[PDB]
Amino acid sequence: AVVKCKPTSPGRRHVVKVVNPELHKGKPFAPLLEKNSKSGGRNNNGRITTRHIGGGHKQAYRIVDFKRNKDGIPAVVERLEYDPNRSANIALVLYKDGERRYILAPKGLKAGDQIQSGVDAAIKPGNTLPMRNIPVGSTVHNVEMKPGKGGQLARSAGTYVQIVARDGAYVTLRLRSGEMRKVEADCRATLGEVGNAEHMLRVLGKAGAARWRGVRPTVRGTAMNPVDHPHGGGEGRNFGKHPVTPWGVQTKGKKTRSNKRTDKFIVRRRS
Amino acid sequence: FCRFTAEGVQEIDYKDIATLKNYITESGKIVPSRITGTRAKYQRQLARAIKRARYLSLLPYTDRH
Amino acid sequence: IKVRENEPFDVALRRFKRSCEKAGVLAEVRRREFYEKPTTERKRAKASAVKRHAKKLARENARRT
Amino acid sequence: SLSTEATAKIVSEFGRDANDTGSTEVQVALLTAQINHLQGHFAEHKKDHHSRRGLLRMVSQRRKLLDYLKRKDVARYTQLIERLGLRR
Amino acid sequence: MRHYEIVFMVHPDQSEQVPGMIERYTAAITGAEGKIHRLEDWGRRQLAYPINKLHKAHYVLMNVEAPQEVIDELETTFRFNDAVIRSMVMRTKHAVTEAS
Amino acid sequence: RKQVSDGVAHIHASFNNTIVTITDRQGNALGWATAGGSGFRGSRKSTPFAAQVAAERCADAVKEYGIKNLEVMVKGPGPGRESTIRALNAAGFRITNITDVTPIPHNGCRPPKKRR
RNA sequence: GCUUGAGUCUCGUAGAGGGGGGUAGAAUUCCAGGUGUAGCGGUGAAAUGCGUAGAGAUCUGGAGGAAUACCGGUGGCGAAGGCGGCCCCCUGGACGAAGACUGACGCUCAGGUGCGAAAGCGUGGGGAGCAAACAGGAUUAGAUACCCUGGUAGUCCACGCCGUAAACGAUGUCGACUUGGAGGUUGUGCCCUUGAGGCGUGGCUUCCGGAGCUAACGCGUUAAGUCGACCGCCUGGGGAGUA
RNA sequence: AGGAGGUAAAAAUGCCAA
Repeated sequence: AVVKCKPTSPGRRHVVKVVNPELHKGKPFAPLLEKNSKSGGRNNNGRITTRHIGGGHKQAYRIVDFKRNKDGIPAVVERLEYDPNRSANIALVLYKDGERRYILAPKGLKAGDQIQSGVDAAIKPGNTLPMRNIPVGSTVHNVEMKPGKGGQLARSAGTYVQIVARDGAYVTLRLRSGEMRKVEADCRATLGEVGNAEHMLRVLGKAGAARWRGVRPTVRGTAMNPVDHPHGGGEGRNFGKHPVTPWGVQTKGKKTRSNKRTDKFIVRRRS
Repeated sequence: FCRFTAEGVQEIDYKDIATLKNYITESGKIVPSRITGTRAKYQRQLARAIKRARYLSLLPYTDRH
Repeated sequence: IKVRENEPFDVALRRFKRSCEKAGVLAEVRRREFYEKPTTERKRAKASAVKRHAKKLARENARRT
Repeated sequence: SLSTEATAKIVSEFGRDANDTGSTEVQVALLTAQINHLQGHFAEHKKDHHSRRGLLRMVSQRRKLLDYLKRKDVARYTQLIERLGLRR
Repeated sequence: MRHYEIVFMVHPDQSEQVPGMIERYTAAITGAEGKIHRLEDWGRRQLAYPINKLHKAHYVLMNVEAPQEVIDELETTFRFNDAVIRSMVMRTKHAVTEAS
Repeated sequence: RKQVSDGVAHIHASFNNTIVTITDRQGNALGWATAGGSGFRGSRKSTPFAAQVAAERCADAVKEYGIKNLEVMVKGPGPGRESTIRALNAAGFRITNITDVTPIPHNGCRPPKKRR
């Protein structure tokens, strides 16, 4: 659950952390691990592309499953494991033949809960099916756009997607942004919503707690010099420049959606 | 004066609408007890049987369907 | 609501409006609810109906008309 | 509910016979059978303050009987609470 | 156990396939040792208001007794069945067979 | 100008104004008239006589379609309730039936606290 | 010791008692369109507003929230606050009949602990309608008001807090006793069910009224009658339920 | 005996003591 800490020291005052007893407290399951090179936001040319990134603490990539290709095979949740790559928490699952795999956790998932996927599976959170066997109005998560690509929608902590309507060969989904989108009706989706819903409630508390998440100090633009930013300069905190990006493009309301390839599928713009 | 199953014992049923349509009106509402002369026990028991029978579309709500 | 008076009616014959509600009811629901005056305006109206009964069998007044 | 099946085992286990549904020791064992039973009911709700008052009567009904029995029959008073595991 | 007075309307196109469903439910309860007392089929009758704009449907009456586990899974079989529309379950009120 | 036999009249007698509309059997509005467009403004717009002369301005402009028999739908109490039907029992229209579609709710969507 | 006070057990009845999870229709608003044509809306009158970019009226379809017409009644329930579509699950309390049991186990209660409308406050959702603030139009001597058009918080949900109301039958709780009458509601017995019955016996409730009491008005077997047991509080008005 | 619908634009103040 979500706990608060007592102000013994400044920096320990405003900290609130989630703590979870059912999280597995040991080593991660070794053969499902690769390394991941932290970049500092730089790319192959070696320049900073995305700013305010770099440092913190080493991590290890856990290969989670997204495709959920095991069909007609029941499986058993071993244990809920912490994952530093996601914002959710994952679960080591044991398929009946012996395979071990990582899936995202549905919120109603205890260790030992028996799931199944494919088309024969029943409506029970933890199962995945193609979305025409899923009844209209359900709550699914980890749903893919292309039929078999993976899963890209509603897979952060405590998110979900309501199935709006089944329009024959397609299906309408309302995303978490408030956007209604068409997806092909033969896409897989995992029932129920993602666990770790108290990720929203977490407040770090001190500046160094941001640092070991891997972020770097954002400098606000109006303090830099005029050669460094479109704002900035003056004699005592001036402004008056219609707030922009550091590359002189209007922010605070300026739409940058220019795709023209997915307007076949966007029913309603979010609001 | 003209009461009902208080001595004609019933457990008022929501399936037999032939007796239920007497105590509805032509517009589809439940008639007061003060006009039908039914007892207060067997009029609450029947208005329960109307809202049940409204759920199974055995009797309409008003007409506007 | 619905009236036909089937073939040779020639004129409105619309008793059906005050027969159920539809004139008197939405000149009640059209405004302020009060949540309290429905208890209050039921108090005096029920008080008047017992005063209406108070003079019914107490008609034994002479006045020599 | 504390069904007619459920209570009939309790009155046999404690009473002078099955017809002895009135004794102090029978009533306390009836209350602790029900006070423990609603502990499962008053976990998930925790905000049903209405029916919680009926439990607090069952608690206070039990408390007044033990203070009567302790004033009366001390040998059975220290028999019951170790037959039930109560009183602090 | 406890009696239950079940009705459920079904889609009129699936009245061609309705009696195989009724044997799944009646073996679910009798396999769980609960008995049945009615099996009244009201049939394809005309509705009074258009549920889902659909007119006339088929009505089933059960009046069965069962333990409370069997009805909860029974509701889910009524929940996820787009052949079935607008089901209903009522409480004990000891039952016998009459009332066509 | 497409001729039709059976039409439907919708009468909306609101408190401030009454607006009549004659449609077809399938809800396509043939023509309409109102008591604001009939010259009367405000107070005189709130009159059963203004309601009767409103359907007389709708008695024509349905003559391109030539409706002989028509249904009547009424909604809203108004002053125009039992007046516009008399604007057609003289105007030569076989009134098949009269229904009423006043939208009585079932206690939703709380009304205003209107004038003290 | 005893049973009449309290309590238990058996069979049942009635209920907006509570908590949780579903579910249905009417309606408003909105969204997409079809038809269609100049107003609509509002008011004491008007204007602001909306509408020829096609409104309003009408029809089909879809989304969303909130509330549950009729039944419904000085009807029922709860300690009070309060509680109203329907269904399930968990669950409190009251009441009735004939028996059985325990044996005064009772009443009241400072401090203490618990519940406690609405509005506020905190976090996270939700947002149809409604509407503090706020804006515009009128009104007016002025109108930072009523009225009109809008409209955010808020009302809704989950969880914490606040702890106050004309939180009022302005009436503390328990028990005993003392004329009646007309009803409501819910049991139950007997008799001819012989038909909307006949006579009882219980619980709860409304109105009238006698003795009595009261400053009067009025209370009047549910007392504000006649007494008993405890508790709370009052001591001229203001200043002040304030420092 | 029972019962339904309809019915106001704003409009202030009057010295101190007897």
